[PDB]
Amino acid sequence: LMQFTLPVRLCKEIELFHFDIGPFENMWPGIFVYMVHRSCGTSCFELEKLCRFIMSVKKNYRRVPYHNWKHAVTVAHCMYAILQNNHTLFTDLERKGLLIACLCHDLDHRGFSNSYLQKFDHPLAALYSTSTMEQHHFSQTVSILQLEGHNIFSTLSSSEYEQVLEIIRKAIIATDLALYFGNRKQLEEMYQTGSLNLNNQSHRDRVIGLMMTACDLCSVTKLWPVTKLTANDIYAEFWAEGDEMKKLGIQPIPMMDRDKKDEVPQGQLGFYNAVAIPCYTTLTQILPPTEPLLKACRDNLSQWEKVIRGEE
Ligand SMILES: O=c1ccn(Cc2ccccc2)nc1-c1ccnn1-c1ccccc1
Ligand SMILES: [Mg+2]
Ligand SMILES: [Zn+2]
Repeated sequence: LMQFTLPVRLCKEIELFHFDIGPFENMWPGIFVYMVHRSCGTSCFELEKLCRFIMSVKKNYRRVPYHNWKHAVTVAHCMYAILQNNHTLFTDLERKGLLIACLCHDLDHRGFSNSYLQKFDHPLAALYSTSTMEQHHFSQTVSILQLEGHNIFSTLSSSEYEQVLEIIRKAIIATDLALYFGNRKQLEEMYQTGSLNLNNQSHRDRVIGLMMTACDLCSVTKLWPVTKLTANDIYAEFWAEGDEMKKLGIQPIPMMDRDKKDEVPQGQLGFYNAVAIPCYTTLTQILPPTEPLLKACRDNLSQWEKVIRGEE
């Protein structure tokens, strides 16, 4: 059978949480199939259907600075690392579902927040009043799955198919960071009181949600040079949104104001402290082998503190 193989450095480094997929766009599909074959099996998907699905998903990501095809594959790799470090915790359908959910989680992103869509009065804001872009991303995923020769789940039973699309829907919705705060609090309480039960489906859902947030935020868990350079792409989109807010006659939050570029280092600290560190802390409590994500995140926090202190 046709197993995908990577050069030695990638073969070894792809196993590590802090792996960067590199600047060679044309290797990213092969990298994803490699991860599916090792995470799921060579039999999970028909290679011809999977390759066709991947290339349709790629085509439906836009040429935006951050919310692009590279982000999709980067988020799928973090999930690969979590699944490979927690072999026995996840079902066959979950391993299939979650890598696909990650690849598809920002399909057709325009580089704008749900907030900006609401203030613009975008049609999608009327179709989906909450988790606006996330319901769109799930919609695009179902659209692509329904293209001729793109149904990678065709060999699942009716019930297994409904289950995997339900895993994907919940996983993609959970990437709405507005939903992350409450989800982590609940997981924090369930862990502390000892009521967390991975046989409770509503509990698994919450844990998959936190994994999605962790994979989505995984830029902050890279080596400093990757984290620092990704921050430029993230802020390029924030500043364009801020520009579009000013065009609507609305002063944007400082994070999106390119006039307030001086405030970015302190804004990063807040994000690490309010979002990233709590996310990887709770994830590490629930799934101990994901500790390297927390360790790498703490290292990047310390780098941003150094930027503030003029040490860079
Ligand atoms: O660096 C960042 C700064 C701010 N925010 C958003 C935010 C800040 C404060 C309170 C709430 C929300 N996110 C990031 C970040 C790091 C990695 N990914 N993302 C990200 C996530 C979703 C969308 C776009 C980017
Ligand atoms: Mg998103
Ligand atoms: Zn994302």
